[PDB]
Amino acid sequence: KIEEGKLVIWINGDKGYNGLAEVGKKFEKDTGIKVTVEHPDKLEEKFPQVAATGDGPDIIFWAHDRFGGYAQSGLLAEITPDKAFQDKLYPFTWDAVRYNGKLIAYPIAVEALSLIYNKDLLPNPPKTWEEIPALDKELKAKGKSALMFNLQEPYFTWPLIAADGGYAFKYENGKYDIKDVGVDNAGAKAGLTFLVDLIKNKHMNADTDYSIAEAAFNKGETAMTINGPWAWSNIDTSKVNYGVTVLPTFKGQPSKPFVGVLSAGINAASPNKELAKEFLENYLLTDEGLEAVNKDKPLGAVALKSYEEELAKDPRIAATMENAQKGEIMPNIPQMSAFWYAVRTAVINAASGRQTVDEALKDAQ
Amino acid sequence: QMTQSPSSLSASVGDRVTITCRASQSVSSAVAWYQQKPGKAPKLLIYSASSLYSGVPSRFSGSRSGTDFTLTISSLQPEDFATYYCQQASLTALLTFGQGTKVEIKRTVAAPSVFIFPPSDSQLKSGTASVVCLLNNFYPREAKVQWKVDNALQSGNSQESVTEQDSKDSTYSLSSTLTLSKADYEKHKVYACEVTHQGLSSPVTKSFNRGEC
Amino acid sequence: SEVQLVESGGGLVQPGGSLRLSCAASGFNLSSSSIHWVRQAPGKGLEWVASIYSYYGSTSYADSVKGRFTISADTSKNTAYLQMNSLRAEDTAVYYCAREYHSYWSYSWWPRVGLDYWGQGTLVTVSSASTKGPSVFPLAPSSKSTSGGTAALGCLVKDYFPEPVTVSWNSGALTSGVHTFPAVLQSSGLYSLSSVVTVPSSSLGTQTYICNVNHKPSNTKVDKKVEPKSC
Ligand SMILES: OC[C@H]1O[C@H](O[C@H]2[C@H](O)[C@@H](O)[C@@H](O)O[C@@H]2CO)[C@H](O)[C@@H](O)[C@@H]1O
Ligand SMILES: [Cl-]
Repeated sequence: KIEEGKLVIWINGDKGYNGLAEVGKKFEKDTGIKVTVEHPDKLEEKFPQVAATGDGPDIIFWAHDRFGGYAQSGLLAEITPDKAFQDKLYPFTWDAVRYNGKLIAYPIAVEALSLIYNKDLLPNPPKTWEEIPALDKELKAKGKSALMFNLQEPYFTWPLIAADGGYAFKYENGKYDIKDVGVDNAGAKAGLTFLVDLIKNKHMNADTDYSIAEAAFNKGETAMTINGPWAWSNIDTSKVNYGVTVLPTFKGQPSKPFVGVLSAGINAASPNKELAKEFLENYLLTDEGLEAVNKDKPLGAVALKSYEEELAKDPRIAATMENAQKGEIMPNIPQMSAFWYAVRTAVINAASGRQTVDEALKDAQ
Repeated sequence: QMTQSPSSLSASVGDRVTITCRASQSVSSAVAWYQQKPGKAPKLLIYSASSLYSGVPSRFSGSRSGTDFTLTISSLQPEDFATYYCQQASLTALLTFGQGTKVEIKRTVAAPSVFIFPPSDSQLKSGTASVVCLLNNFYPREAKVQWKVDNALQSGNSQESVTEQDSKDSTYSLSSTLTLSKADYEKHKVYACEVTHQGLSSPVTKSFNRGEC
Repeated sequence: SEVQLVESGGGLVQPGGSLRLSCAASGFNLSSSSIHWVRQAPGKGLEWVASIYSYYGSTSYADSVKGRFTISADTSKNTAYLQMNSLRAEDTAVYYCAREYHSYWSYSWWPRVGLDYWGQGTLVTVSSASTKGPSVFPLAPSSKSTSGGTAALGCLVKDYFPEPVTVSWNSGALTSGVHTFPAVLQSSGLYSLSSVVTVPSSSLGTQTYICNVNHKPSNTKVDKKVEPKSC
């Protein structure tokens, strides 16, 4: 059972949880209700396990793609914003959190990956993936490298895999065919092959994870990385002279990043649903609540209409929304966790060499 | 709001042409460009700021620089003289079109021949008097017509219309009609129309006196 | 199977009146696309009017039509509609329907792309004027016309409704140097235009110049002989 009279919130460790905790201190000042923000490891896997038994946090934050599986298992409360509140957020962000016709979470912010480059090392970042090998050969002569990003999570390699034709689930005549998966077609194979060749020719290392790529870019050792808005604040601290721009094309086509909508769901087991609604509607989803989280770690393009004038002053956000314009909003169907687990294993096995590209993607299929 | 600039631009076959729209208080990259000929529906050129619509020739391209979106024609072709519109789809699901840009044929500057016409007797027979000033075959299109009745400035009592660019000599013609009641028309004597144009070193004035000959 | 859209329902309507436009689609399923109405007032730019923009059937409108216009669709007939109520003079325009479709759309209709197919447009005129034929007046050549050069003359076609009128000279024989200007809408609700022509100044006393005016809505055919004024 979840404790009555207070709020427990889970949010991923790469987000602005200290800023979110400041919104909870404002909530505690006005109402007396303590808000506890936690960032447990693998929380998108832990939440369905503890929530199924009636435990867990009052509120869970994650990108919208996992909430359909949570909703199918009955783990989420249907939210109840009135029409006036719904008119405060962009319509397409409400579409991201609809499952079986119902609203299952509050949209917070729109996220997309961008190419992040060191202007001192690279004033003209490349427009194509194809020219990165020659750039790396040039920078390696100077003790640098061209590109490092997280190869342990398929979210970061998906824009390249999807560029030439790869897809998750086929959508046709108003519904998905969950048996028609596009992880091993010609387009996906071409993208993953290009990634493996970058590794075979030592332009990247298969072991590179989030922490390693972040450290290398923020110390000026690599000229580019691929990351989302949450990472900009640590780059600001390192004083690297960085820019945010469009992901490179592959075979002449734009990279196709999955677009995520950071969203907040209310635990169906929570006895604090009224408090949770008040916190999310009247404290977080305000100009001053989003500002407080953003000052800690940037959210991206926040879903609240009244903030768009402020977003437009941030050129990193326009770049984020240009990459989102060339991408697709993730499905939220329950099969998404199985899709991600399959792509993650295929990328890791191919990049390491234990399997060829054809063998790995055939196993993901 | 999508501020399109310039409202009109003159160019020659083979020129590189640039048109820019500036988005205000917006982060959307859903920006499309359209071409429209007289009497016809618009035709899609670019979408998503920079994607070339299928079937559109390669000389058309879109780009984004901060809040400014630009359509580029690398080598202007004879079928490319037309009007172009930018368009944004906001995150609030509203559409906005730029004001439009006329791409027209550049030619040598040419001053207008100016004529003034007094109202006919058959018109005065009914109680209203129209005074017409004609500007014939000039270039460029920008021109200023000022009506003067006994050397007094007029405002709010005239309308003008312009023809399309001529198909051979690429010039414009303008017509301005000064409308007054028969009572007010006979209260005065000198009626003049003053023309200011780049092809004229000084404003030309054409005038007549009421009911002389 | 070609994609196309066909607007109908245009016509003349009184201020305060109502009019419903139709947009019939073929070659694609309208229910999987977004449908937009866009209008263009005479001589003016494109103005977006209304949309059905989402999988769930959400609609949006421009502020100038909000509360007066309603967009809707009949999936069984593959047709969309624009119901226009409390119409005003400013709503006079060519009304276009246009579709927006992206093959990768799902339950999320993201990203927003271009309007790739438009119809030919249907014309809506809001006015309380009655059918009226024009009165044609001469624009007599100036008596101080530059000699050995060129003189200007024409006819003024005033106070007619509705559009259009057509003007010729000498029954189509005289076409060189003719400029028939676009009509202007006077504050009275009636239109007016001029049609001029330049001719040699030495031919004013030897050649005949007649302008032929045709206003089909009122069955008015005028021939007006233009000549210098006598004193
Ligand atoms: O890599 C699989 C993973 O991708 C996405 O997770 C993103 C998340 O959306 C971002 O906010 C950020 O935290 O990085 C994550 C990748 O490490 C999907 O949202 C997630 O479900 C999926 O497992
Ligand atoms: Cl003009």
